[PDB]
Amino acid sequence: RLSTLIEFLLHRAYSELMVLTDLLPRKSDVERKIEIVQFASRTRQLFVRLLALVKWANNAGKVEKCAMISSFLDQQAILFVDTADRLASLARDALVH
Amino acid sequence: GPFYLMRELPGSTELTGSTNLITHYNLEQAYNKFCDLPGMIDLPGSHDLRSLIEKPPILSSGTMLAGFRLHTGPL
Amino acid sequence: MADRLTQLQDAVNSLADQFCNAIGVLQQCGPPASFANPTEEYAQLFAALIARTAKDIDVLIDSLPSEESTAALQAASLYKLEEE
Amino acid sequence: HLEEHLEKFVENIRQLGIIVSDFQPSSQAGLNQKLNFIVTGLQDIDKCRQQLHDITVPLEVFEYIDQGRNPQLYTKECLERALAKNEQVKGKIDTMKKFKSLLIQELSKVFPEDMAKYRSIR
Amino acid sequence: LSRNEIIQSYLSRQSSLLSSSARQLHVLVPQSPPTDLPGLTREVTQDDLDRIQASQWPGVNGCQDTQGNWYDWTQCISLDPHGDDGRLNILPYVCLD
Repeated sequence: RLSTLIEFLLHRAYSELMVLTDLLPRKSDVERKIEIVQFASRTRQLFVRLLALVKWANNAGKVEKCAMISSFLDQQAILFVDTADRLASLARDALVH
Repeated sequence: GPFYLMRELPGSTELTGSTNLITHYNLEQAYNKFCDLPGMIDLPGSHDLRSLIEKPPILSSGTMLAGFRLHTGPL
Repeated sequence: MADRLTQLQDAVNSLADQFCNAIGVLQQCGPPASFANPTEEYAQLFAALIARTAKDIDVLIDSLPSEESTAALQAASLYKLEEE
Repeated sequence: HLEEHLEKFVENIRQLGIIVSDFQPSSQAGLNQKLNFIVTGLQDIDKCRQQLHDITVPLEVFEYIDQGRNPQLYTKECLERALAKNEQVKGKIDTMKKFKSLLIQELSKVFPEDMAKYRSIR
Repeated sequence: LSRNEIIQSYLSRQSSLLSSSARQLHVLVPQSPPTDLPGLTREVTQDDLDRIQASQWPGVNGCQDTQGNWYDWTQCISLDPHGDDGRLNILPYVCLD
């Protein structure tokens, strides 16, 4: 899923840069430098959060195993409650009649 | 003699929830390690609105031409 | 009502109810783990109650009538009682 | 892997570009924008490399990144919830063990011969 | 169903024990191979009817006991199968009127 997010991030970055380059000659150049460094801050934040993602990409498989563990233990808890539930449905419904 | 409807109990210790599931699942050393990357990445860069828009795009999911059409003056 | 038989029926139903209550208590509530004392007290009390119910059911079973006094022994005694 | 170092060089070039365009440079500073466009092209090459890599990431990583922490904290929390569920399940099974032991003790008190034959059959 | 609490669990305890309940048990009765219509097949006689009317027959006319006390079908039996103060009270088997 990170490939799709990487492509979409690169696309949105290139498109916003295209809009900035289109307004670059249009904008007043002195304040346009300020708008350029604001856009550079935008791109730096996008890229550093992608850097955090590709850092965590080593730690992805352990979280996959943790999700497996959590699903398994939730299943066994539902087994305990289902056993108690079916015993209650025995003791209060079928034996009374 | 035998009670009514006795049967065979399952295999003595199969997979349960009473085992240590992590050490069986080879995840022990990661936990023993583990028990900001904004700060660990600000080891590389300066610091860590439109970054809210970065996170919102995260929650939502012609280079020579750009250099040629990037005409803007210095001062 | 008010028979040994209805007592035995209610005792067997109380046994089934103590089964469902014992599992639903001793699975829902427990101290977490280590790789509480009220729960241990609950377990002891539930085990004691189940044992007492079993003993009572056994005593009531001993109390009812035997597999002597078949229906013909009832019927002939009924005939003699009609004559007398 | 390589996408990390490529995007890191891209981010450092973006920082140097912001520094240079922050300055009143009389010389050519269009090289900064050209290097930014070339970094976008190399990021497209890295997007081809991400089609090669095929990483699947949950959303709570994105959200904790939005909070600005480490995602290592999310790893710690997933590990902690795994141990919490394992602790709870082992505890429930342990109380069932103690209850079975108590029940066979009390039934062996009240019904000797039957629990004797049960301990024989097991 | 969702939650059981000290007071409610103790309510369950007293209700279940009030529904349910040195030995003082009934004298044990063995198996009976002579039964009158199917087993032994006695041609209708007279000793059996006189025993069922007048004498003590512990499987037919009553429940006998340790400490000697005889109880026929219309009476209620007080016993103590446990070593406690709680007494089992077997209700009458017939309940005439």
